Amino acid sequence: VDALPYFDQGVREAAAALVEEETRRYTDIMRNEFERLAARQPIELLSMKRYELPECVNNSMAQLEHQAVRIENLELMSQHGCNAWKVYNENLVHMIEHAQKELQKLRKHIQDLNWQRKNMQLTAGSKLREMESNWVSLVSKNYEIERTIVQLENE
Amino acid sequence: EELKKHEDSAIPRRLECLKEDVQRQQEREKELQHRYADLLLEKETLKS
Amino acid sequence: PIMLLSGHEGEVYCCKFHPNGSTLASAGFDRLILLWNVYGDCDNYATLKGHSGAVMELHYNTDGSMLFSASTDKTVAVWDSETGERVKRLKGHTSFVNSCYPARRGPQLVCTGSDDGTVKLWDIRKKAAIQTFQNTYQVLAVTFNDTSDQIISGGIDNDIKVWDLRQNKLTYTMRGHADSVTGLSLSSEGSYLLSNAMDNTVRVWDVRPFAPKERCVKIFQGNVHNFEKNLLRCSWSPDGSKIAAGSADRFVYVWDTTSRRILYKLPGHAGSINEVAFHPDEPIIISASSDKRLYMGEI
Amino acid sequence: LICSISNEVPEHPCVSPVSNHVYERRLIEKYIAENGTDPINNQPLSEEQLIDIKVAHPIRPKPPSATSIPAILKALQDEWDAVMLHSFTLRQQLQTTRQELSHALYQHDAACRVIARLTKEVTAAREALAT
Amino acid sequence: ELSHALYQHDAACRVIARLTKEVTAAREALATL
Repeated sequence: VDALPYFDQGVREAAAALVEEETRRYTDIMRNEFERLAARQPIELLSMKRYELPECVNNSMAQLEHQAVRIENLELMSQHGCNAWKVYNENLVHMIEHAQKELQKLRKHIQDLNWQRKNMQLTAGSKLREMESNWVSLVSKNYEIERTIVQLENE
Repeated sequence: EELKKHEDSAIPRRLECLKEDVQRQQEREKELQHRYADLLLEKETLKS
Repeated sequence: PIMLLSGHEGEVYCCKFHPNGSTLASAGFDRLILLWNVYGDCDNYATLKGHSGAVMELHYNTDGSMLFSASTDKTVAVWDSETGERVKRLKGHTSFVNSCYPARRGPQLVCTGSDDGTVKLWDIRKKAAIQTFQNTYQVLAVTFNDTSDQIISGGIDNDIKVWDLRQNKLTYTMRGHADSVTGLSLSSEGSYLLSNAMDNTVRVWDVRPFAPKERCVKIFQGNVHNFEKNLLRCSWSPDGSKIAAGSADRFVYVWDTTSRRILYKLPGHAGSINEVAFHPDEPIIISASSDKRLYMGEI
Repeated sequence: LICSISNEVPEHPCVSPVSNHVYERRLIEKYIAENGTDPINNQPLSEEQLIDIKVAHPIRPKPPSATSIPAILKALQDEWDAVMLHSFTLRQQLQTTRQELSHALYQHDAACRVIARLTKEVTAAREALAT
Repeated sequence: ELSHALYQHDAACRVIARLTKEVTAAREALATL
């Protein structure tokens, strides 16, 4: 479990191979049916609205009413014009800045957690250095004791 | 977050093992200088 | 808090804790020994009396049951912390007995350094002397070795001396201090011993069955002397972590065993600090200074 | 500002009182009938428990080339293309996450065995220096 | 789960790198002694 990130400043390819060798050892309704069939077959369902070409007496009369609706649909747009567009453009700037404020709030608390970890790493890494240096000293002391004890035995 | 939970769990585990490793030798240095106190003592007896 | 204590009429030379860490003893020129409670408001309950000369060194036993106190008037005294009353007046010293040390965890036995030219060994029960190693001259500080079988002493000739209680000869003489040594204190390791000397340098030594034959280990800078030549005393921390020293510079010097760095030169005093006391339990510091009062610093 | 089910920008947003989260009414109404509980927190929730919210309404500028013709043909075609090729590609992403999960847990357990093997190795090598 | 694992994997991987070099130091030390 334990692996010190701050302290370990220093084999990855070697250890990866040894870990690799131990690994060598060890909901929708009808909608989903037609959607998966359309993607598998690679064919989009054809919409016939002969509206564009124009039986053609009807197709002709279709083009007129939609063209009149079109020319009325372009009148109410031009009346306002660019005022209705730039009013929505302002809303999009209020929406954008809110996201980047959260980017900062996350940025600060992310660096703040790492900041607390850093001190812990440096606290213990010293204590481990004390142990190991101390451990080395203890080993040396035991060797010296053994040499001295032997001398006493020799008398 | 979970990496902190994995670290802050095993930060004392990395600590408490090494404390024993210090203490195991620290226990020995007493018995080392116990015997080192002994082997100086009988040395004078052989010197006398 | 700072907690400065007062109620002493002249310099306080010696201040030390109960080895419990319960009660406080301080003493100096005023020829009596004041006691306080370390906790609460640092308040004063008792005052021991009797010593005609200046109380130059007070020393506890290792439980805290009887009190030893070296006086200028040629005498040491052991008293009952139970009562405060004299049990024994160690007389027979032919001059100023400055330093006293009760044997710890051995038979009850005392080594006293004096200005007569002898170190004296005494048993409390016999009213008689045990041994006495007349080297040549004044011995200014004395401490046992944790075997209660060597005795270390420091005087005017700068070569720290140690006698074997059984062969009674100069066992171990160590050298390297440029001027008179003024204080010895062996850490609770039973091994590392601390030496103040007014040549402005403090040293660390180690009495072992086997030592490198030249056991001058660690060296720190900072202590001062002047026209006063007051007696300067040192101590280890309960842990052997920090060395505390005083000096005639009004600065409490707190150093570390590890990095030998200057952890502190603390001001606050008015006159020379003669003795610093470490709490056997806490990070509590008590300064006895020649400004006729004490300080209770918390670190 | 969005719905917490489809990823819409709702036309009639409604908030649930057990878990403060805005959903589009049609999509939250459907969930309660399927299984009567809050989709996010899995807490008991009914249709009467919901609270409709009000806002200044949402406006979409219908494109300049907007007729019955492109809206029937080109726009509606692109919408069912974009629904089809995304969820298929999203099903492809879920399949690899489970495969890359298995390579993660195996390589993890492979490392556990190395540590356990080296924990016996190191301390006994240190012990041998002590001996 | 993928991210927490990969991070903790290479974290646990550094345990081995440390452990291997100490184990190695114990060998030449004892061998030469």
